[PDB]
This record gives sequence, structure tokens and C-alpha cells, in this order.
Amino acid sequence: ESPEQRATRLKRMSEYAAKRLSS
Repeated sequence: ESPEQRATRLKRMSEYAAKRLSS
């Protein structure tokens, strides 16, 4: 129980990914 550190990494792909259902 510590996703706080794994947060940034969990969403370290792009600040604003292209809108899409699958992409």
C-alpha cells in the first residue's frame, strides 16, 4: 500500500496522451 511513489511512474508516459479508446 504505497502507490504514491508508483504514481509518477504509473503515468510517466505523457502529460496529455492523444484521445482514444485503445490507441
